[PDB]
Amino acid sequence: LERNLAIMEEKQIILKRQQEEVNRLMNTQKSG
Amino acid sequence: TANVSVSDVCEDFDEEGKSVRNRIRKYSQTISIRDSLNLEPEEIQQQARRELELCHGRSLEHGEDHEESETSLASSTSESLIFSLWKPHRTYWTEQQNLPLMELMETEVLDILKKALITYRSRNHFMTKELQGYIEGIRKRRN
Amino acid sequence: MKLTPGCFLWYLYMDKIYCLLSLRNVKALMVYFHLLDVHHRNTLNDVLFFHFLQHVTNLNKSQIGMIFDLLDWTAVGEIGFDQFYVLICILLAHQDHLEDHFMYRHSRPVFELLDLDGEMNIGAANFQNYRFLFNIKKQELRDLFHDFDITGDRLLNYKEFKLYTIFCTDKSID
Repeated sequence: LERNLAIMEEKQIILKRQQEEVNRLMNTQKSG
Repeated sequence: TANVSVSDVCEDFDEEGKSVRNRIRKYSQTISIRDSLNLEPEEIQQQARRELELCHGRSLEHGEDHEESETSLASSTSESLIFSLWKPHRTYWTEQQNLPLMELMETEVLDILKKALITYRSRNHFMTKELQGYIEGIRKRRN
Repeated sequence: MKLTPGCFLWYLYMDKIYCLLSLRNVKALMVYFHLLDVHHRNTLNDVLFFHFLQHVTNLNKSQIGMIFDLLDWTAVGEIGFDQFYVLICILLAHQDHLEDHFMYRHSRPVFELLDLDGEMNIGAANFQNYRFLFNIKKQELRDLFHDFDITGDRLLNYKEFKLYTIFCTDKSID
């Protein structure tokens, strides 16, 4: 279970970084 | 002995439109002056580099292409390769602007090829292997 | 015909996946293949392939032999022009650091090239062969292997490989 918890946290952090990158790219697109 | 028409080596090939022919004349004059003054080869290359930069460095306001070219020339690796392309082009124009050898050289090239092909088509002998070695040697030296 | 329709489509894809398309890249590789192929069989014998890499990339002959085996999936004992063209494209100025980011992006398969077996799972030996082709510390390779191997089966499946490549690419861009 502990291993499961670690893997799901890492997956959620991957999703968080993807969302952050897309948001910054959209900001650059709009502001440019 | 380029054996390339003058009309090809100087089609004002420079991508920016500055004629090749005017650049050549400027370098020819610079070198003639510098030879009289006995400028060292390193100094000559530095001056020639600067003139290439300036030819591309004509006001950078007249099209973005000049800024990208001057910038590329500003770096050291690309500049060495760009300069070294234009230098032999300039040379080829000069020498062509100013046959038995070409016939000999073409003959030697075909003689070598016929032998290379026969060898490849033809087998576990040292001599065959030695020759294959020399052939790769000549092709690499030529390249 | 632009050196055939398929090559032109690959060139458009290469331009899309490369920041600089460059000038006559396909023609230069084709000319190199023609110089090696004096016979013009459209295939290159091992000696020609090994010599060209020694002449330009100065690669170890044993390393070139492993590269020849990976490129020669047909295993006919000869390298096809397309395989030779792909191999030069795979190196793409390998010494340059910028190429390493492009190398991580790989190609449309993005995992098939690493998986020599083709079973959809990459063996440790296949990773070691890739490490010989692309310089990476053995300890660093082990650390990357452990991070990808959540299962503990010591195999990389395609979805995990795609995610692992994406995470590294995002970190490199950052």
